[PDB]
Amino acid sequence: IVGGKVCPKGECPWQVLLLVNGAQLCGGTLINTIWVVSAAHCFDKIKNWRNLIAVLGEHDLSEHDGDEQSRRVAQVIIPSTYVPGTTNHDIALLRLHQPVVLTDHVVPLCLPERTFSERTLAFVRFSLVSGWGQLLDRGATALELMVLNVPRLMTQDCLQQSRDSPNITEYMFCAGYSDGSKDSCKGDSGGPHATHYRGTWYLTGIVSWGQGCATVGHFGVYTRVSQYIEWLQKLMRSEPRPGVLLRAPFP
Amino acid sequence: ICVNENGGCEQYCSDHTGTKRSCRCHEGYSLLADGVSCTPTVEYPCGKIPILEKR
Ligand SMILES: CCc1cc2ccc1CCOC(=O)Nc1ccc(S(=O)(=O)C(C)C)c(c1)CN(C)C(=O)[C@@H]2Nc1cccc(C(N)=O)c1
Ligand SMILES: [Ca+2]
Repeated sequence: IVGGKVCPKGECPWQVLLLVNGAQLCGGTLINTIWVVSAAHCFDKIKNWRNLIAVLGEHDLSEHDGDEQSRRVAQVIIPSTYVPGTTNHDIALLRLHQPVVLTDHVVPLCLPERTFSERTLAFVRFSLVSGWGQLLDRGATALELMVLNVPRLMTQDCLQQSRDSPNITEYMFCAGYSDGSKDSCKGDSGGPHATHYRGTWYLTGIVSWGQGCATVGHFGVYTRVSQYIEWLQKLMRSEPRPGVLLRAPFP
Repeated sequence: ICVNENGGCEQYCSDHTGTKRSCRCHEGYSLLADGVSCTPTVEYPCGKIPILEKR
């Protein structure tokens, strides 16, 4: 996160840290006790599928304070329409091997209903984006969880307000600033774009891509989660399958 | 009704045959008798921050 602040401990309780061989991989969002939503592009370079760990209740990477909960990722579910190395359909659904225990530091984010997300949440201007990604373009990553408030743009304004450029599809949305001061970065990939509505927070976006970290004339691109509610809900009701990676039909 | 101001609902809104509207809540919440408000039924409802809720 570029130009944000340290999220006070326990204030982003749905933030997931994804690890591969103990190394920082991506972020994610806890949506109940066994399910995490992240970005499909996070798993493009994975070979060691059995070494994927999800950490809940994490805040400071240099210290263990006892609030962290680690779980093996039993399954990674990606849409059939997602193509590795590209931008579209950038969402992954992760099944944890064992449920996390809900505490003051570990709480799911509400996965909203599609209608509510499209007709109400899409019109809330500001939302929170978070992660332990880079603090600057070509800089070091954060030791403490960072948070940034970003404004959402109508896809027409994203196109006219921006300076080999990939398209913005109906499965994406722009959020952020064009002045190069505030942004989500590659190390924040998979993390939540969370929207507040009448005292409750909801999952509206996933940290997906951009044209360089906090680049002038460019906005952050987030997966449009409202397009996947039904796909996500159907999969959460399905029986686990042998193998870690599962490609599931989309729609 | 749902398209405008969320049909007055705090959370989910369903339109019915006529100008009938039912508000609904996410799991871990129950609808109050006002028919619009949602109250938690569990210790850790989704989308709520315990350290802020206990302040
Ligand atoms: C949607 C995919 C994407 C992702 C991004 C850039 C371009 C593209 C489209 C082209 O496809 C790829 O490059 N795929 C790809 C696959 C694996 C990895 S990875 O490193 O293996 C993984 C573990 C994150 C990376 C990329 C690393 N990487 C550059 C990124 O993750 C980067 N993410 C990002 C997120 C938020 C803001 C900004 C921003 N403001 O620039 C950048
Ligand atoms: Ca820690």
